[PDB]
Amino acid sequence: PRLSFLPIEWRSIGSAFGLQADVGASLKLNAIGVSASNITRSSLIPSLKLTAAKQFKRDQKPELSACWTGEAGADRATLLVNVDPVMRSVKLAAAVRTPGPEWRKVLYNDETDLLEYPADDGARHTLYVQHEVRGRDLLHATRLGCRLDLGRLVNYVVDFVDYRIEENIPSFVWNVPLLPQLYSLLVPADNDEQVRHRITGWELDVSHDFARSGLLPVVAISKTSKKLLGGGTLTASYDAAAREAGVSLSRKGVSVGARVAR
Amino acid sequence: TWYRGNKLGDAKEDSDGWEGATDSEENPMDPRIRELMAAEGMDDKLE
Amino acid sequence: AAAAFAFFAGFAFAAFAAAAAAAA
Amino acid sequence: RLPPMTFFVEQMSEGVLKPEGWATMETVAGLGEEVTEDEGAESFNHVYYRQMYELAVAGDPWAQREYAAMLRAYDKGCESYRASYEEADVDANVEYGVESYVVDPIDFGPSFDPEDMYSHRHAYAEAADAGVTVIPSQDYYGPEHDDPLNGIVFQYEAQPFSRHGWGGVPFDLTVCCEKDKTSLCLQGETHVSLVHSVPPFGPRHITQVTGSWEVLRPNIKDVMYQLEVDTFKDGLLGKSDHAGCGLMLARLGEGDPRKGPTAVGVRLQDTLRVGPFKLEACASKVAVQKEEGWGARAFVGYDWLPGLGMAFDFIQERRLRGYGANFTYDWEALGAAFGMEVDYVAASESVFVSVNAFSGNDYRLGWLLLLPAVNYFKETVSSLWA
Amino acid sequence: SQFIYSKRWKSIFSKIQPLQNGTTRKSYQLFRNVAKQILVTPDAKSLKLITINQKLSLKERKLLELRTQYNNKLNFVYSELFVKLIKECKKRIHDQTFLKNYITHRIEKREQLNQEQTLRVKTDKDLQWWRTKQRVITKRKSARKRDRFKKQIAVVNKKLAALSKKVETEKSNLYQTLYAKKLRKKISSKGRRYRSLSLARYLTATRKPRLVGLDNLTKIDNITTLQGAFITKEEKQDSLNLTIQRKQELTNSLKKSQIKKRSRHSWKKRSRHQFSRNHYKYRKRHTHGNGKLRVMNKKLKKFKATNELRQWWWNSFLPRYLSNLQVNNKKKTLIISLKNLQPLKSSQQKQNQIKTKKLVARRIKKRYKLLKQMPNQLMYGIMPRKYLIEKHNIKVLKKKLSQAYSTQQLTKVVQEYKNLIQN
Amino acid sequence: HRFRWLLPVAIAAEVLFYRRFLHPRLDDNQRRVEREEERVWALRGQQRRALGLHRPHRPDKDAAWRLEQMYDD
Amino acid sequence: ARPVLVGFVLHRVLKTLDRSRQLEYRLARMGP
Amino acid sequence: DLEEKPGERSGTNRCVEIVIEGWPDVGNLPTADELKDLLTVQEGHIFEKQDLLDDRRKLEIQYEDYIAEVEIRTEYVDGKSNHQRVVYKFTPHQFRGINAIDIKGAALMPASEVERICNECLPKQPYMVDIAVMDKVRNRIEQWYQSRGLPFCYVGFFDGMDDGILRANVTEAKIDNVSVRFVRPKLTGDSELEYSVYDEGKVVKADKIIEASGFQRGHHYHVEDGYDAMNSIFACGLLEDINIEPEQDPSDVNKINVKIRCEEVQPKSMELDLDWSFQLKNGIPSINRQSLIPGGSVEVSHENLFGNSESATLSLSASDWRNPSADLGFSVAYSEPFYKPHTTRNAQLFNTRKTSTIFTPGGESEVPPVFVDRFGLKGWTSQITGQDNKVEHALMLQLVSTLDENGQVVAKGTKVQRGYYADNGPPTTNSGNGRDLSLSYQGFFALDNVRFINGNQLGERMLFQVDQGLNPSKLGLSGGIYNRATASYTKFLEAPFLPKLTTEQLWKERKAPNTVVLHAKAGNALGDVAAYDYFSLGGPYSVRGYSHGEIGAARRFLELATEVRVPLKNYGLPGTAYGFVEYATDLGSGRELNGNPTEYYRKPGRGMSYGLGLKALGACRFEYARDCNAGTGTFLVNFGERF
Ligand SMILES: O=P(O)(O)O[C@H]1[C@H](OP(=O)(O)O)[C@@H](OP(=O)(O)O)[C@H](OP(=O)(O)O)[C@@H](OP(=O)(O)O)[C@H]1OP(=O)(O)O
Repeated sequence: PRLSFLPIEWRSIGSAFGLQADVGASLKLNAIGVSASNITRSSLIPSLKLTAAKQFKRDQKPELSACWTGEAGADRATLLVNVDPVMRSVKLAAAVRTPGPEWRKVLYNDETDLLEYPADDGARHTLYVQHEVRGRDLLHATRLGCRLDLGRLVNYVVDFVDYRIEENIPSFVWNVPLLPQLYSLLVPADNDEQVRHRITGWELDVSHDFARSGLLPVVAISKTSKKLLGGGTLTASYDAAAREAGVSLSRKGVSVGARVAR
Repeated sequence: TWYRGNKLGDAKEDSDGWEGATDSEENPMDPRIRELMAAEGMDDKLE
Repeated sequence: AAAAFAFFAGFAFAAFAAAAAAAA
Repeated sequence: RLPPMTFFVEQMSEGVLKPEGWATMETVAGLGEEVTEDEGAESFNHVYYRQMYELAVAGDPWAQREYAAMLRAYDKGCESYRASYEEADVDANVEYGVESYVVDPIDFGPSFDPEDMYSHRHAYAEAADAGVTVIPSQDYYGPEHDDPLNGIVFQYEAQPFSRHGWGGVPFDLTVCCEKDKTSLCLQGETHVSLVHSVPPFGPRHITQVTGSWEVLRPNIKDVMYQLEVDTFKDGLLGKSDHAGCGLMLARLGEGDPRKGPTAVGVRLQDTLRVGPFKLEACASKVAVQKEEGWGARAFVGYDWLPGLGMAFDFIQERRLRGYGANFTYDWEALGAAFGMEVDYVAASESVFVSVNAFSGNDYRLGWLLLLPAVNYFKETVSSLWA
Repeated sequence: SQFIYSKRWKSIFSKIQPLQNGTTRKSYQLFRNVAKQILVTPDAKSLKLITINQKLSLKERKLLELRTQYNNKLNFVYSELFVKLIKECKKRIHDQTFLKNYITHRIEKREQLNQEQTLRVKTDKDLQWWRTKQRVITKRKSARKRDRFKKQIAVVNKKLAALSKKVETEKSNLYQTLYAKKLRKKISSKGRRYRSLSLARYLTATRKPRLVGLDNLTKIDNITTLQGAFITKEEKQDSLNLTIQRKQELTNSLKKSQIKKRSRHSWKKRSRHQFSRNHYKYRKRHTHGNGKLRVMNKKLKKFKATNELRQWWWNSFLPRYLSNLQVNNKKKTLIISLKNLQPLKSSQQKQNQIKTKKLVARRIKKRYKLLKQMPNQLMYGIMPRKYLIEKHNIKVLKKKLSQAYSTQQLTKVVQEYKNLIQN
Repeated sequence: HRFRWLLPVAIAAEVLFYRRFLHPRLDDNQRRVEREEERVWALRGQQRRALGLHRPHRPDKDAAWRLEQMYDD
Repeated sequence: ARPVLVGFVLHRVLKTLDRSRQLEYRLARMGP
Repeated sequence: DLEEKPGERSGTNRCVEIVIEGWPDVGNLPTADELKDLLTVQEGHIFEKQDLLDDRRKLEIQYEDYIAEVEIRTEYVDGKSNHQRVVYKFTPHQFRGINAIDIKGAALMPASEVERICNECLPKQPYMVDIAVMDKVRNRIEQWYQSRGLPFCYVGFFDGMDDGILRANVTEAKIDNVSVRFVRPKLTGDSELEYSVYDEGKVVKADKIIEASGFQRGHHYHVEDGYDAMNSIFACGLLEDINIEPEQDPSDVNKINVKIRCEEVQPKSMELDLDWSFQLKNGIPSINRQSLIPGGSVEVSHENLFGNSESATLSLSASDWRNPSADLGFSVAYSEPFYKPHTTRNAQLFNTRKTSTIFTPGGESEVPPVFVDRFGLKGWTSQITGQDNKVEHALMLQLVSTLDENGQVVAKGTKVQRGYYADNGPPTTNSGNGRDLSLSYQGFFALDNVRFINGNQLGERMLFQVDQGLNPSKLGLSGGIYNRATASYTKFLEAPFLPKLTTEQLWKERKAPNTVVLHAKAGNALGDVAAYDYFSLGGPYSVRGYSHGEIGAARRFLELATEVRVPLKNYGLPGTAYGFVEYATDLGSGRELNGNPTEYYRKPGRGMSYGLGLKALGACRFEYARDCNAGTGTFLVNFGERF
């Protein structure tokens, strides 16, 4: 996820300068540090790349690392590009952080004589998209996840089913007994500009790269609730290929993994 | 008090050939009656 | 076949029942 | 047994068919005022008044009031018709006396037998305008010294199940009976129309049920039964497409209307304007149970040349196929109306051309034509004399 | 750049639950069907989106957005609305009498005024072109020519008797009910749907003066009495009573309504309307001319009336109803087809409406009849003229709000003023 | 042939029946119609005489039988 | 196969989206 | 009325009662109760401001003249109920007061009638103002003038209003400046017409038109005069259409100008039909005179042959041109409408083919039929005198051919019997060649004195048919000399057994009299009578229950019939129940003619039937008839009158 977005120990050091898991040992100013690769036996061994020199004032095989960072409004866009001439392989990573489509609609209050904007902003307001390129003719690893709250997605679909679809639906379907009650439960009536369903803290991350696997996505549901033990993210992961259930309890950057691989 | 100063503050802070009392045109005249009166008015125009 | 095509066209014009109330 | 499949194919692809609709009393149409004829207004009124009644069954004031106004106009109109009939009756009594009016006889054309020799039997007192209409049936070859009128044709039309002249089902029955010492020719035909929806309250969907039975005793010891069910919806694939579908089932039942050979067919019709060409096409396929027949017709009109008329017809039977093309044009010249029809049959490679000319004055055609025809006849007779 | 919805309208629509009850559902369905047929614009995303949508012009919405940025038991509702719509639809468009009044002024009056005065698709279609096409349509039955001489296929298999065909010609047919009892189906007085007035020919008829019924009564066109006047209903009944009391026998008199014999009126049958038969053989047309004009004018008027109804419903009625509910909470004539018409702008609708109002004003203020007798009677007897300052006050408020692009709040300011007038 | 000799007696005995039974009746019925038509016109003349109006212009005898052919009535 | 190729096209759309966000930052977000 | 019943009660603004005040009663306006009926607002029904507003604008135009102003108010019966009462108060337009009414200039109006007018007005009070009475007076005089039939007499103007007397001047218009024009209607298919005008032409004829119109200056116009004027002018018979229109002079109120426009007929008329059948191996067939032959008919006709409206038509159909002799067909028809006072003359050449009842299955199971085809010229005069009396004199020359289905000619008739056919029996034609050319005369005399009294016939009908074949003798026409004569007499008389009944004392009840019908017929033939002219006994007509020719053939025949008809309309059931007994005899016609047709087909020669039947709408009748000799009965249906 976001940890995977920037696993480089050198790019992480570059970010610090601009300001089972082991942090990168990087010291920078106006830089470079060492590749402190994370290791999950009795001890652990890090890697070592001599050419870790990175210089972006304008922001083995030699490398050219240029980072482009532009953030407009609620949308944030980072691009990390590395270019090795001898390898002829380029690693580019672009992430997007935008709320995306909104069910909410601008309203006019006659008494105020002014437009009331849905100024309220979803907390996530992020639709992470992950896509790295190996650098060969056909090497790419995309791990985009539905960062947008599942509740934010459900509201957009429920609003669509209500205003646009219901009118099209025929009446002979409504003739079915007990169907309208279930429909009413499924689709609540909008109150003010507020959401019909107040679901928050639930996220959906899917990992599936065409090069990595033909058809093996890892489904990861994440619950981020402050009330549970004073906060803590409980992520459940189902890897079809490894038959592994990854129950996790990560709080304040803690690393946990109840591997259930079969 | 948001005084509006009484009045004046309520608003903005070939092709085809009134003695009567009406309050507001929101109540319109029956279309059939309108067609009849127009037809007669053309006859009067002819006469 | 011409027979099959004519039968299919008849099935298509049978969409009048779908356009009206259907499966009362 | 069942007639050649060619008969059934031709009957199916008659052309674009428009079904029958409702009929309006007209007393309540304007609530007692002069009205014009519109199909939409009539249909809307039948559904509207039925809907207002339906609502007025519940306690809706505006509905109750609108229905009440219709009843007052309906009662006024009916009483006025009753009074008019009562009056016209007395006036007719004074005009003709106690003697009843006598109708005119039936013309039969020139005969060597004295003119109007039997005219007395064809003149009768006029009936009191009953529902049925009686038409005499005649034969091509009559008896040497008698009238050729055998049997009668009876036609009845109505619209039952209408509450106050609003709604109901358009109906029609036609029976021909020719009982004789040796003959029993009963031929019948019935039509019923069901209207599902109307343009203001939704689409215009209409369904027609037709049932025809033919029985002749001295020739066939069996009865031919036929049914047809058609459904037409305006604008299936367009704004005003007028497309329609239909099914036909004919059985020659032994009487046993069960055990008989059965012919089943399906038809569809569609109209479509594409560019400057307006097209009206109807196709149909019938199978007997087995013989399979295909038939379609297509009328095409061209905007730039309105006068030209183009009809195309194709029949395939199984193997065997055949089509024909007909073109028509009309004009005027020499103070006379001319019409030229050109028919081409590909199966026989024959072209027919037919011109009809009508003149109202000057006999110009006699001078400009028919001179060779007289010459050849004269030569023939003269050659015989030689 | 975005759709702006009314907060008040959205709250009212959200408050109700159309799918709560079956009767509510069916009433909701009815309105949904009728609205979709007329109210809903073809270029409208949804009925639900439009009802709430607060229709604001581009300039007005931009100004409102700029002004904002700068500063910083209702179940029955649908049923009522449905009844209101259908009742309005009857009077506004589907009224036979209203259409009849429109066609008489549209065609007959313009005629009298004229008489007293005297590969590319084709879009300039003309009446003459329509007649030329009509000639082709009248020959459709002969054109089929099925099986050569066989022609029409509508024949019983056993014999040759013809069978009724519900073909395209059925469209030019009108039938009217008159008198499972009674209400017999009959052809309408004017059978042709495309009604057309006759020419000035064959108006005169030959008459035979004859003794009718009781003696002393002679009828050439009307029954007349010995005094020389026309008979009266009471006189007719008195005459019948006298005959019932005087006449004792029947035979010794000539027979009225005597048996008819053929060859009667030979000249009349052969020569009557000879020119009419020849003219038909020349024109080769059905429904004559200008019947299509009458029908087309009816259709065009119905189209304009439906456009006006849509504008009225979505601009005047519904806001006012919702506000009260919320308080509760030269060229030749061109033949044109209907397929090639689009709704007109509101300005054009006002432009024709003012002309209609001008004609109405001419009829009320200046009736000629009234003027003719003015010196002797009813000069200009009282003549009432009523001042309308209150009507001007409502109009003056509308002008101010319209100039301020405050038309959105117009429905509220006018409602308050009207209440204040009643208060 | 006795029947052939009898044939002249027959054609005559039927001419006699025509000439002494049919033609007088035809004349009598036509006379009754003629007198009635004059009476109807006289009654119309009487009615016109009241109110002091000019008598109706009636067709000449040559025109009545010709009109009998053309009567819309 | 064809869905995977559609996914590659979707990835190009995500790159375009990113470019649009960067362009918005360059001019529209240059203001704030 | 349940819908408008007071039983409905609501908490909404529902009208409880309607009050009309200030309604003019002296005027001809519909009674206030009738006006209440016209109002949109109804008792027991809800209303809105729009209702009242529409009613005010409606009532106003409806009247306007008598009523100056309408005021509608809605007082609340009670505040809490919301139930309201609608009061309509009308201010009648009244201008000045008249105490007297006088009429002047109405010369033709009798003095007595005028006196009752002022008495009829009976003004309630000689005060305030009265405008309604003036309209009532105007209507009376005009009504009288119209009922007399003069439509050009009207009240010119009212006067004396200032003096307080309703003086009126009645204008009586008179005819002057009668004129005539001639118009020729051009013929073209344009759905519109252009008329060539020749008013100057036939100026002498126009003077004759004025003479035949009978329009005199200084005589008051009357419509009945124009109907008489139309009858006299039309008698010319040569005019397609005559239009006469009186127009009031614009300047003079007492002058009427009568305009006449007459259009003549156009006799010329030719219709030509053509056909072609071109066959091309490639492209088009090479142009040839043979390929260009139409083979089409020509129908020249003229409608004014001799100026007496004589009509003639010639039709000539050749199947193939360049060879017309093959299947040439010629027809001619001539008629003269005004040949004699009551006689119409005709001469037509026509072809008629019919079956022969002379040869029919009798004792023999099945017999092939014969079709008599007669192509002949008939010239005849028809005369209608009195009422329903017919005299027809026909002289006809016809060639009678006998055809058996496809077979061109049949020498004689045959019965299949056992084996194939049988030896020569009845000779179908005297010539023995199967064909015969005959010249003959026929006379038909019909005396009818039957009247339909309440839908039942009563009276006497006599029919007399006589035909003589004047056929010359060796090397002469083969028709033969023969005389055939038949006579029929039918009497419908009131059932003597029952009382007289009828409408004599039941004129009002319109009861139909019970009737007995007696019928007799006799027919004798002497001479060379051919088989096609043999009298055939049996059929739906004559003796019922037997098919055509079943009874047999008789040179001398006698038919007797009686029938009791009782109309069921008096009983209140539609239809007439008739019981009939019909008899027919051969009068000893055994060995009637060569071949003994009756013996050859084993026909009985004599007959008796009795039947019970019901009449229906029009002439349709359904009966059950039982033959005496056969012992069997069969239901039969037929259209027409048996007698
Ligand atoms: O636009 P077109 O293709 O020429 O069709 C029109 C159209 O009929 P359709 O909608 O069925 O195609 C007219 O009706 P509207 O569209 O105006 O409602 C109709 O006129 P009527 O409805 O009055 O019959 C007219 O037919 P016509 O000219 O005979 O009146 C007919 O044109 P076509 O006859 O050429 O198809």
